[PDB]
Order: sequence, then structure tokens, then C-alpha cells
Amino acid sequence: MKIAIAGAGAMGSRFGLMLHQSGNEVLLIDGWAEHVQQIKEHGLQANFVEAKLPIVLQSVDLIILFTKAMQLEKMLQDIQSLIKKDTEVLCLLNGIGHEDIIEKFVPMENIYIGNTMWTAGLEGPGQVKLFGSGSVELQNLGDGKEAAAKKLADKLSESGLNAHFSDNIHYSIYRKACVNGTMNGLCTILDVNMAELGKTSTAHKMVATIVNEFAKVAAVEKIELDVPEVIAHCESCFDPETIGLHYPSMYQDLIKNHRLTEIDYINGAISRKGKKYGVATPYCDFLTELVHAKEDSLN
Amino acid sequence: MKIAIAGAGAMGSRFGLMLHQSGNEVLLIDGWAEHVQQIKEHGLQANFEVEAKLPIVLQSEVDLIILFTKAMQLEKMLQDIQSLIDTEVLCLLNGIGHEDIIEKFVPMENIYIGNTMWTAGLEGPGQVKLFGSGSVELQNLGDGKEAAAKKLADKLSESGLNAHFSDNIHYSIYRKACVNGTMNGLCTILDVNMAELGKTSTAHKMVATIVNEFAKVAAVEKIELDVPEVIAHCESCFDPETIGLHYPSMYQDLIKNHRLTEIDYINGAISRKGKKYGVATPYCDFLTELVHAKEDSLN
Ligand SMILES: NC(=O)c1ccc[n+]([C@@H]2O[C@H](COP(=O)([O-])OP(=O)(O)OC[C@H]3O[C@@H](n4cnc5c(N)ncnc54)[C@H](O)[C@@H]3O)[C@@H](O)[C@H]2O)c1
Ligand SMILES: NC(=O)c1ccc[n+]([C@@H]2O[C@H](COP(=O)([O-])OP(=O)(O)OC[C@H]3O[C@@H](n4cnc5c(N)ncnc54)[C@H](O)[C@@H]3O)[C@@H](O)[C@H]2O)c1
Repeated sequence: MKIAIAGAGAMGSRFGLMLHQSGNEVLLIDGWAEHVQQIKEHGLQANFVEAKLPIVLQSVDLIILFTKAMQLEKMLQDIQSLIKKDTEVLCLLNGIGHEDIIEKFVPMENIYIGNTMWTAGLEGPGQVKLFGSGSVELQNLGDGKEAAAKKLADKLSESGLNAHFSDNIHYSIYRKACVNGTMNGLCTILDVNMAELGKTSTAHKMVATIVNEFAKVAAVEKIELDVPEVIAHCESCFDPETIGLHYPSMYQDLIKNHRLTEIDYINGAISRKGKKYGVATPYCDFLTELVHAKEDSLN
Repeated sequence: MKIAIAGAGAMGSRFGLMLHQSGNEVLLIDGWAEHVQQIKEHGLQANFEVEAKLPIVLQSEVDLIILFTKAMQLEKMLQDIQSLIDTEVLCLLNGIGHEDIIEKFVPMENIYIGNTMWTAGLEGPGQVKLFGSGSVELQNLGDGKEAAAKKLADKLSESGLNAHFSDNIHYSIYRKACVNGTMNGLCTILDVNMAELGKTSTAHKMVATIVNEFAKVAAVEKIELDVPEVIAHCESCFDPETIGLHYPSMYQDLIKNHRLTEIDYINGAISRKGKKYGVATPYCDFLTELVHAKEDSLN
């Protein structure tokens, strides 16, 4: 496979690299000049390791979207050239509702949305830390493309990304967004990692409240979350054995690297929909308002 | 007057000292052994720079008792001084609903609740910083005790505490608790002072939301806040000219001194009442949960 990764940040770089290591032709596409230049010159360095991946500024058979949700539109705009008739598009971004923009730019038949449990940290231009284990879930939005989705899952799993087809996917995106709509904001705002958060006495109440707001909105979309499971899934992160000692990626984005979060595409999406469906979502509203206020307090 | 001050912390000490200075017989009562011992030995030192040896007793052992504990010590303090209760009780604590506990221990005829705008910092055992100007508002609970309330206001004003009778009082307590239910939690959780907070883009929305939750509950108590004014009164604190550059007292309690907050007697009280009266108060619920989680994250 010839593969573009549009957004070879932290997570884009994880994937880019594992696909080039198993012997795909990987082309990274990024918007960050220094990262690019650095990688043209010295390759991509990682603590999983070096690899000279081809890389191009933004201004193949498979394109894999891995921008932040907020760059995503401009990135599409800047790569519409590579969106040909054959050409498959995969979103594994962490929020909710990316399909809507992706649709503007790529035929429905060719779009595949999903989730990943893989992690990754971008230490600096050209440099990444590649944490632990992981998995992928993905499904096709296009009519009767369930078979090519299973091949895409299969091609990816062959590079060790351990990916699976899903017949729900919107269940799975909501279920994961709940994890992103709790651990993230909470850790960010409270200045704690996940383990410390679950040690506090109100974490459970806060998590449950939030999960319910997510589930009432999803229900409107005919998507019925097993709320006790989803809650136990969010609470799973409290475990110091597993990921407990890590800070979630939103904390990293803002508190560690002084960059904006994806909060509008997670808890904020839930609010946008609460408005539209007439469902109260105050905890998402406030959590969103809190994170933006926190952004403003630092930049 | 013979006067006990039950809770001769920062604020209790301010009052204790100004009432002794104008010539009242003041007995401090406190629960903090070192503070006591220190004041038995060296008196009370204050940077108003002045000293006074005030009689002071641990709370295992007058005409007017003045409650000035933190709202969380309050019950145990009552319990420990029921002996001293014709016996006259004043609350000037910062939360809401202290009448209910005070009632258990003292006849209704004798209870007077209120507010103060005086400030005071306790630097260490036996030591206080006493900052700038202030005032008091108070009223009687107790049928037809309007006249003794005006004397109490008068006796206090004669020591320079500049106190006034009020015929609303429950308006005035709620109106102030709004300011305490916003600047406090928000500063504490965001790690910003007030000026920085009002600079952020979501401070106004967060404040307005909260004030409204305060005003819907108050309404059920037949108390009708002028919400725009109360909001402008909370937002007044954003001004760097006035108090903008200060951190509020809850921030000081927890972030600076690693001591618990009064959040359950402010935003928490609003939530306890929301439950009762069937009024949604999620922003107070969540702000309360956030501050407790924060407490737990530090101990
Ligand atoms: N990193 C994680 O562990 C994690 C986990 C699951 C899902 N995801 C999802 O992956 C998507 C991307 O995550 P990510 O870790 O790559 O974010 P990331 O910022 O590392 O990179 C996203 C993109 O950001 C650009 N970027 C990063 N720093 C930049 C800078 N300083 N200037 C200009 N552009 C810059 C990158 O170059 C890349 O374009 C997000 O939706 C995220 O939620 C991330
Ligand atoms: N301090 C202010 O400027 C201020 C202003 C307006 C209203 N108030 C209200 O008045 C009430 C009294 O407030 P405050 O300023 O005195 O509380 P404070 O904590 O300074 O003192 C109150 C009690 O806490 C105890 N305490 C303080 N430090 C301690 C320590 N290190 N170890 C053990 N015990 C300790 C004190 O001895 C005293 O018993 C509060 O509800 C507050 O909201 C305070």
C-alpha cells in the first residue's frame, strides 16, 4: 500500500512509523514547518528507533487523518489533490462528528471512521515517545463497503496496530468520547493524573453525571449506551497498573505544551447537540467553559 | 458588655481585638492548641503594629457570644460551649443556613445572623494581619427583637466595626454567598486571581449561570434577588484597581495553606436546597464536587 498520513503529529507518527516498519510506503503530510524540516534532515526519531520517512508540507491509496480536530478542515482543503476516485479515507481522531466535514471532501463510499486506544507523545520537532499497547476499531460509512473495511482493518493489523471491524462504530465513538469527556477535562482542570483523580471522593459522581449526559444525547441518535459498562470503562483508567499514572492527552496538550484542546469536539459536541435535541447537558457545558477559561488563563 | 468570641481565628481575632480596644471584656474561645498557648504567653500580636493580652480558653472549659469559626467547626464549637448559652448569639460566618444549627443550641429570641465585609489574615499561631476597611450587617431571628438588633449593631459600631441593622438579611446573605459561590471556587480550581478570571472568555457565563441557580433557590424562600445587580456585584471583583489582584479567601484556605474550604456551606447549600425544593443546580453540584476532588488531590 501507498499510504499518506495527513497529520503526522504524535499519533500520526505512531501509525506512520509502524506502517513503514512493516514495509509500506508511507508519506507523512504535516503543517508544522520545524517538525517537517527536522524530519527531512534527520528522519523521525522515536523511543519505542530512527526512520527517514518521506514528508511533505501541506501547502497514494490510503489517506489516514490524524490531525487535531481543529486543523482537520484546513488539512482536507490542502490535500484535496490526493483524494482520487480509488482513494480510501480513514479518520481515527478522538472527538465526535468528523464525518460531517470529511463528507464535504471525499465520496461517501471511501470514508471510514473509528477510534484507537493507542497512545503517543510528541516531545519536539521530529521526536516522539511511543508508550504502550493499543488497538483500533473502524467501520465504513459507505454503502455495502463492509468487506473493504475488513481488509483495511486487516492491512493495518498486519503492521501491529491490532485493528478490528465494527458494526456499531457510532456506539464505539460515543463510548470512547465518554472516556475523553471525563478523564481529559477533569485531569486538566484539577492538575492530576488519572490515578489521583479516581482516588478523590467525587470523581465517580462527576464521571457518572457526565456519562449520562452523553447517553441521553446518544439515545436521541438511536444509540443506547450501556451506561454502567461505559462508566466502568471510564473508571478503568484509574488503575495505576494500567494507565493510571499517565496524564491524559488533553492535560499534555494544554498544561504541558501550552496548546489548545479538542474540548469543543467532545464535551462541546455533546453540548451542541443538547441544544439541538433539547437535552440539558450542564456538566459538559461547564466543563467545556472551565477548560476554555483555563486555556485563556495560560494562552 | 461581657463578650465571648467563639472561634478567634483570623476574623474572630479582628473582632475580639477591636472590642477589647474600645473597652469591652473579651474572652476568646478557640480549638487550636498552639494559637491558644501562644496567646496566653505573648498575647495576640497584630499588624493593624499592636499587642493585647486577651483572655483565651481552649474550647474544653458572658452577655454576647460572637460565632466566627469556619462553618465546619461551628457545630462542635456550639457543643463545646453550651454552658455559656439572656445570653445573645451572633453569627457573621460566610455561608448560608447557619441558623439551622444555631437553633438546636440557642433560643430563637436570642439569635442574630449576618455578614461582614471586614477582612483578616492569620499569619501563624498568635499572629494576625488586619487589612483596610469594612462593615457589618445583621438582623434578628426572634420575634419582635428589631430593637435589640439595632443596639447590637450600635454596640459593635462603637468599637469601629461599622455595623448596620438590616430588614432583609436573607437577601444580603444570599447576595454575598453568590460572590463567595463564584470568585472562590472558580479562582481555586482555575489557579487564578480574580482579575485574571474576569479576563477569561467564559467567566461571565459561568458566573451568570451560578448566580441564577442561587436566585431560583432563594425565590423558593420568598427572596427575590436582583440578578443583574448581583451579577455586576460578583463581576465587580474583576477590577484590578479594587480587589482584582487578590486571590479570594478559599484559594488562600486550600491552595496556599492546605486547609479545607467552606464550599459545602455555599455552593453545597444551594445544592442541598435544590434537592429539597426540586430545583436543578448542576453548576453548584459540579463546582462543589470539583473543589472537594481538589482537596482530596492535595489533602
Ligand atoms: N496522542 C494521543 O495519545 C491520542 C490518543 C488517542 C487519539 N488521539 C487523537 O489523535 C489526534 C491527534 O493527536 P496528536 O497526539 O497527534 O496531537 P498532536 O498535535 O501530536 O498532533 C496533531 C497534529 O498536531 C500538529 N502539531 C503538533 N504540535 C504542533 C505545533 N507545535 N505546531 C503546528 N502543528 C503541530 C502535528 O504536527 C499534527 O499535525 C487527536 O484527535 C487525538 O485526540 C490522540
Ligand atoms: N478571613 C477573612 O478575611 C474572612 C472575611 C469575611 C468572612 N470570613 C468568614 O468568617 C468565618 C471565619 O473565617 P476565618 O478567617 O477566621 O477562619 P480562620 O480559619 O482564619 O480561623 C478560624 C478557625 O480556624 C482555626 N485555624 C486556623 N488556622 C489553623 C491551623 N493552622 N491549625 C488549626 N486550626 C486553625 C483558627 O484557630 C480558628 O479556630 C469564615 O466562614 C469566613 O468565611 C472570613
